[PDB]
Amino acid sequence: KHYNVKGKKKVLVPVNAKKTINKKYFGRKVASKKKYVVQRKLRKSIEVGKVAIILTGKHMGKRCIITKILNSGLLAVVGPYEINGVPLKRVDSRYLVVTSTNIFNFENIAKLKDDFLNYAQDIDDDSFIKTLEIKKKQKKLLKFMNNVIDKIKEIRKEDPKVQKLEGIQKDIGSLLKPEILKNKVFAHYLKSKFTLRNDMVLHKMKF
Amino acid sequence: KVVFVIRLKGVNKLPPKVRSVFRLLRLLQVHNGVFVKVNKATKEMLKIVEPYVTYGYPTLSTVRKLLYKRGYVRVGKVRRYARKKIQDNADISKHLGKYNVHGIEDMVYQLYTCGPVFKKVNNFLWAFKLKPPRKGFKAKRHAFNEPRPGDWGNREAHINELINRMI
Amino acid sequence: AVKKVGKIIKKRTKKFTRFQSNRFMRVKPAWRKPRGIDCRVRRRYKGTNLMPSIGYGSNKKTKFLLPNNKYKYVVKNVKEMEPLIMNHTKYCVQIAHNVSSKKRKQIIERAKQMNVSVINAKARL
Amino acid sequence: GIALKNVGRIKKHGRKHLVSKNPYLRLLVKLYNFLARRTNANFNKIIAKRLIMPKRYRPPLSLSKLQYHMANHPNDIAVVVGSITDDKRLFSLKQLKVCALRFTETARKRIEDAGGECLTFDQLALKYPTGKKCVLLRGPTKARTAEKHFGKAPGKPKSKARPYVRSKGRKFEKARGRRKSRAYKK
RNA sequence: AGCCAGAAACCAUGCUGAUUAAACAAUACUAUCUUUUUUGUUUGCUAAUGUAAAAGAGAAAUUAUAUAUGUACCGGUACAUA
RNA sequence: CCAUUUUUGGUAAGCAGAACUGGCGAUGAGGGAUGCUCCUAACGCUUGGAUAAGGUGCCUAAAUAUUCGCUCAUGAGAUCCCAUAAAAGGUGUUGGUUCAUAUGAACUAGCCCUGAAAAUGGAUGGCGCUAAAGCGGAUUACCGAUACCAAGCCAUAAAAAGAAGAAAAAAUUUUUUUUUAGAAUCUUUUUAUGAGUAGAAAAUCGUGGGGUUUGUGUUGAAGCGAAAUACGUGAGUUUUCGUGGA
RNA sequence: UCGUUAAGAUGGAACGGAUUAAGAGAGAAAACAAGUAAAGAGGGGAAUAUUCUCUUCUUUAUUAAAAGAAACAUCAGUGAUUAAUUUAAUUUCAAUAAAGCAAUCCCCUGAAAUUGUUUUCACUUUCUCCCCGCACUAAUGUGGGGAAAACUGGCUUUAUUUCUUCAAUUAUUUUUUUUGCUGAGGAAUUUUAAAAUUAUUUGAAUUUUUCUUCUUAUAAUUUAAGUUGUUUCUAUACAGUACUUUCUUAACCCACUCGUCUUGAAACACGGACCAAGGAGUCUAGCAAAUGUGCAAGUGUAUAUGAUUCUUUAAACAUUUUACGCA
Repeated sequence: KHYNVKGKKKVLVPVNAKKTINKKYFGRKVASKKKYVVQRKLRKSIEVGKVAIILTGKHMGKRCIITKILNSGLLAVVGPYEINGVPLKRVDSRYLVVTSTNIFNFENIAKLKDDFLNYAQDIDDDSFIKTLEIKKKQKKLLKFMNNVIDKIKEIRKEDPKVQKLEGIQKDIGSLLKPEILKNKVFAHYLKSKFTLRNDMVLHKMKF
Repeated sequence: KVVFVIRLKGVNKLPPKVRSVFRLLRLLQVHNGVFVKVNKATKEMLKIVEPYVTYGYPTLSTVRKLLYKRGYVRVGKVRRYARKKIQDNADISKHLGKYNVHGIEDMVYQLYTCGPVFKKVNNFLWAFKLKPPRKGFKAKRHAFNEPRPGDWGNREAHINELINRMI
Repeated sequence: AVKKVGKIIKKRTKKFTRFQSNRFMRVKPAWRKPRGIDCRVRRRYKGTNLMPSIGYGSNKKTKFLLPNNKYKYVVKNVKEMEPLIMNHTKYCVQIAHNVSSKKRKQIIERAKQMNVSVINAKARL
Repeated sequence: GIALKNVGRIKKHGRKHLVSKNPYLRLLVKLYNFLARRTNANFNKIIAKRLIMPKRYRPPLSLSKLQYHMANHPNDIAVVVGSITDDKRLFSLKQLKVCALRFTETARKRIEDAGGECLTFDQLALKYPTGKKCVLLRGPTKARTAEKHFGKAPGKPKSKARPYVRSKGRKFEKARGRRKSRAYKK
């Protein structure tokens, strides 16, 4: 569904229900504005096959390749785990600096696009959620120190949704790795992190 | 036939005849603009205030656009005015219903052509209090027919350019 | 600056200090405008010393409200609870300073039973 | 900075509220304010204003003046926003139906005896809320004692007014400035 | 434009001060004491913390600059290079 | 009392006296280095915007901007009020113009110079500046007020307008939880407005006593000192801890 | 005012305002956790002093949640940016490759001969050639004298516009790239109604259409009809170094002795060493207007008498089982 005023054709998603605010005399009510929210409308440069720099992540400055635009309007990304160590991670649009280079214009890679697409199509936003019970399970450890950190990591790994994601991460990496690895300069470019210290005028989309 | 006259001078230190003419003109705030019907008495009134007001001929696109963005109307009673932004025809269809120029386009038409009912519509409209005039203003002193900069006095068609900046 | 908290804006930090009381020991610290006299500081010579006026006043909705979101009501006897109780949501108890400990304990306990916050109940032990 | 006279304020003059503490009169101005606002009748609006008006400046009406005024009215319902006073100077036979702010006891007794009606303002509101087929009356100001005292100088020429004078005695204010023989006259 | 000589004037020289520079150098002898590594600095006291600047804190001609620098010859000449 | 213009007396005067208007006084924010009066502009409390006067080498916020001229000064010159400089010169340079025979006259006005001396050390506000940061233009950009626009909030003014009913959430159709207004100088709502001495008004606040009411007291009052995630625009109120003993 | 201790500070003043900071202190009442099970303390109500049962505090652990702050997205209001765009208007062009026309000649622009046009000759290039100077130059040249041409340029054409172009400025318009700031409010008989837009349905239209228009009927939604959402975090706390907030120096910006009479006070005008307490528009008389209040052609019980008036009662009450003031 959409509203099409002035040719703009917005594209609408049903939004979740509102929090309630006091009425002038009796009780409280929901506000009625935008029960259909316009879609995310991401940067027009962005595409699935393109490799991008992770801006705020733990492994920030890594060059990681886009996977699925999720139904949350966030995106999934992987900087191939088996070679570069970067997981199949959820990330948001402004926190990822997309480069001009595209993976599926390399000759080997382009024949495995459908397999990548089917693995990608299966994943969604709900797979990545923290979950109150698991969140509590880590928290209840507070009441030596290194051991508890190890236990929390063990608990996250155990989770079936996390395990299912790691399976897909492994399968995508297994699918792409040999063909990427033979292309040594590209493999090195993937392994290599971002360059800028003082080298040139910052943040060009010539990159 | 019409002239848009914009005041462009403070309220301190006014000459007394000029002060009187300003009251009649209705430019009580220092960045007021208002439409005036050109006749002989109006021209002489404009002459008395001349170094303290800019003025010129307001083109039809400008007049509509200014009215759209800055249209307020007096919605109260005679000498108990209430200042309301014009966001529907129903308010002005009340006031100008007898005169049959009810609804904003008809008012715009009367402003454009110097129509059969000008005074009443003008009188019902608020005097438009305008923004400072963006890039390329300068030179508060004197008037525009000095070769040196300064928009004050008659600037004819070029009023629109100034209005576009201060919209 | 100013102190926003939720929909409660309080617009005045730094309560005013009477002019020249910094220099002279005799002049009382609590604010007085030099309204009764010519004084060349009511004449608004910039940066000399700021002075108050009505404009800083609280908004109509929040007018006397506490950050508790509840109006303060001062209590010196137990029976004064009884009309107050049906509005316990919008009002908070203050127990008066001058309350003898047996009575104070009784009032505190009763007020807690009546289910309204008492802001000085954690005092006079 | 705007150039408006009186800083753009509309400043109303005269009474802004009724300043009496009388419970009945406070109740009555509540009533007549309600009746004026809802009906939008001019009669009610006058009553509300006259009720708010200063008690001293509210007049007595003479019974002779009331009858003299009502003569061409075959409808009997007189309304008076003041006090109705009796007459001791004529027979005063013909009755009326009169609503007034206050009745002298003698006047009330005569009006009731004659077959008239002495009507409360609450009764008037109840029966005649629109004021139709009625007669609103005012007692006269008629140069009261202060009015006699004031009015652009008694000592100026070509003026008629009372100064301070204690003129019960004999040798009181009659000479220089009030006399054509001694200097000049007003 | 380019120059020159030329005064009891002017600045040094000379001479006085220089905790007027909250200035400084060299020499002589000396205070359990000095040096390297590790952990810490989350009763008046007796374990103990500070940075007006980190984040690639990277960078060796030289007179000029209405022409220079090398190199080869004898400040000069020749040949290169910016 | 001050300014412009008109103006009388007096050599003149920041002198005496006016006229018309506007200011200052009683009123300020920004500029004029600085400054009672010049310029811009008049002020509730705040946020954002865009400008004014005015600037944009550094002090000091914005251009070592652009564009065409002119200018070298052994005391250059630098913005109204504003804090000096004239007659008179100059074979210094720059434009003109009139004349005469690619040269000789004569004028002219721009700059610059001589004319141009004074008391603590001394002043374009200072440093500095001459391919200006000088003087005369023009071209843009930027910075630049509490004024102006947009928004919020406060109070005042005016205007509208008024004298009886179910909303949501938590649970697991049925239970629970939150809210559920009618004070006519009151409540809802809108729009406009906000300088201030002398001076007038209103709304408050606090102190001593009295009548009245319903409370506080020795498991500690008043008072006092230190304070308080405290309340009120404010005067102040309230409270905590410590003292204190009616 | 001064002592002790502690903390900070300290380059010819001092303190202050505006604004953050870092320290040092205080606090949990908004500044998280309803309920359930276990066992301690209370209170009630019903039933006929004690059986039943309803309730609130302490304690153990055990599931919720809500609240604010972040972050991005999405709107509406407001800006700033950098690309644009429509059909007109007004002595725009520039090339493209085939043709012509004249040779200082033409596009032009000069110079000449009552109140008209028109007619005359002046004016381009050259990396062409020659002659003299013969290297004389600022110069891969050069000064002077002549010739040459149409390469060069100009015009007339004929086609051509993505080879290269298609101006500028107005006029009416239509967008777009990044992005800054803002969110009052809360709609029990108007947050409703219409508009808009979408998917349908019916009739028209006209530039004829994938944002073409109206109205016929139907549903929804938002551009209508003033911010919402999602995910984080505080935090799985009980006050901690975090959070709140006082005090404290800092540093940036501003800030001249208050009161005073005064045209004009920071003044080389005057009063003020410091602190405490006391310390100044009142009361009576007579007059006035205003407003309240009672009565009214009257009004005011004056002096005074009376009483089961006789803690209060020194006023309160009454006016004989038709004085006086003012009107």
